[PDB]
Amino acid sequence: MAFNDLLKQVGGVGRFQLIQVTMVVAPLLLMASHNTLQNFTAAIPPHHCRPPANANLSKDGGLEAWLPLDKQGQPESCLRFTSTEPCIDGWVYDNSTFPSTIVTEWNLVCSHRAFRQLAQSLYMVGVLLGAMVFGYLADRLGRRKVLILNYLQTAVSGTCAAYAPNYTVYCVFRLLSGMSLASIAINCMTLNVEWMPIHTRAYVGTLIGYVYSLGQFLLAGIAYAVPHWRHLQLVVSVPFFIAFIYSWFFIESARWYSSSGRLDLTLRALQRVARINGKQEEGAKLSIEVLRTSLQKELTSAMELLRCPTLRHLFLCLSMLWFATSFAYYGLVMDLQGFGVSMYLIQVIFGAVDLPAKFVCFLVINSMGRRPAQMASLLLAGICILVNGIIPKSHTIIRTSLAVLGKGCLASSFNCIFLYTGELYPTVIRQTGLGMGSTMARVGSIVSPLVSMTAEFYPSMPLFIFGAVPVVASAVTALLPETLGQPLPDTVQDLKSRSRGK
Amino acid sequence: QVQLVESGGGLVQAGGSLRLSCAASGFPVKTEWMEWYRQAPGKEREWVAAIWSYGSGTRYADSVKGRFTISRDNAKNTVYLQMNSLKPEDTAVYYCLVRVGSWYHGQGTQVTVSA
Repeated sequence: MAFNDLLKQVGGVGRFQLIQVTMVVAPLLLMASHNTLQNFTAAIPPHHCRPPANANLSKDGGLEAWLPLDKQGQPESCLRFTSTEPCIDGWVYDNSTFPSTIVTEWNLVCSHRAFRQLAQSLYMVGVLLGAMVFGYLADRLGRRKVLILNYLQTAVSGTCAAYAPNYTVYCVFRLLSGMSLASIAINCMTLNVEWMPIHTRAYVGTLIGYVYSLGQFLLAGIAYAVPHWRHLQLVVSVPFFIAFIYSWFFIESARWYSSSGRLDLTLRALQRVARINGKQEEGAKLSIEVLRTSLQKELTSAMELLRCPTLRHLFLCLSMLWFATSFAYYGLVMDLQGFGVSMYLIQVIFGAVDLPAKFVCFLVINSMGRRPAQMASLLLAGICILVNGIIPKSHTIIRTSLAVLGKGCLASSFNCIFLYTGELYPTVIRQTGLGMGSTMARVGSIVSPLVSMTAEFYPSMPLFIFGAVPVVASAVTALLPETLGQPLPDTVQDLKSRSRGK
Repeated sequence: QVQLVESGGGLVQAGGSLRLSCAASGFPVKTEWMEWYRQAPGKEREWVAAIWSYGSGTRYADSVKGRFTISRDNAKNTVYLQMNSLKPEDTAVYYCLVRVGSWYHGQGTQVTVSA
């Protein structure tokens, strides 16, 4: 007669739970949109040095007189002739395809090419710091309050970063936006799990995956609709303001209230749900006495994770897997410029291919196996992206399709690694294991733009790293034991016994 | 320093052939960028042909494709460029660089095609 019993006592599949789960999971479309917005608003259009006004361009026979030509025939993107000298009167950007981006507005083309990736790295370190510190603050403070502050901060950061006058302001406010966004995602999934019964957690996860895929599609569509970058960021971040406006109607998880040592608020929330769900007598059956008689068992760290040596090795393996998966995924997703096709179509097809990958991954894990699924997905994705980097830019359809299959394999690998990290870890630190896996994944997502920044030395070195890291990850995680069997570790005593079992 | 003294200027009838070259120093012809530029009287710096490191290939311009021949020479650190069936609009001073935009460039050689 635990908290789950009381949850099914008042509905459990009722209108209140559904309305809250949709009202809470809706902004994840904007989550994905803001995640990929740095990719879609930092598009680099063709550019070249602007000749000085000392000599008129009419007698120059065009702009090609004072512009050296590169390998492909376009004018040089950083350097200019003296009648050499570098770009000293700014750059000229064509607005045929991309009206305005951050690089176009702030001349982040030559000798500033690193800042375009540095802004994304700042957003990712924001995501990591936000996840950590706001998970701590949500455990210490609450869930509904953290969520509403997350909505407010996301909206404020989005607006005041789209209206950034300088670049440092933009990077700092993207840092804050990543903070808020990681916090809202983690607290969204946590609250949805906490207020739903045990039977529907898998349905909640499937819904969140569908929502992310639909958000990718929505980003593609809106970005097709809005060509600018300030206007795109406004139209992507403003709905978070109405999200904050309506998020005061949320009902916080009663499980957290019970874990906080206060039961009157839990009782109040229970009959609040009862009134919303329409069943009044069932809520009236609840009382102060019945609360402790139902949650007596419920009412009554990294260190301990790293003390045990075999646990330390398992943690190192899973951390490497998470790091490599997120690193490759965010190194591949944010390179849509070099596919030779309009970003809208490739983003749409990415969103389309996200789901069949999930289907195939589910089939192989629940029918064939888990370790073969992880191996196939990770190794094949790494090989595909590596050979995509090797294949020259002359061909476009093959590279685009290759990467369309890559992204799907990365999504399947994400599902597989989440299932692993939630499965092999003992229940003592299973949540700690999930947190550490997500933290290492965000560390990888931090590092990946830094690696991609080093594209000035070689034109395929970032892609070579993106394609080589998953291979090393598979090589070092091949030693992970199979876990298709029913036995699921609970404490730390059977971890060595499970190794003894195999 | 780097010196790019060039020679080959003269008068040749249309349809003839004479080779152009600039004597480079301090670098070989198989390591870095190298181009050829024209400027007819009243015309601008028109790019003619390009050679990259290690003989990556051959490439010309719109009015230059299928009409011009460019050949390198690793022995004397020079580029030996020949032209046959001389266009009568190609009266220009020939320039050679050491990169695609560089601090060192040739002094100049002027040829006449006449008729």
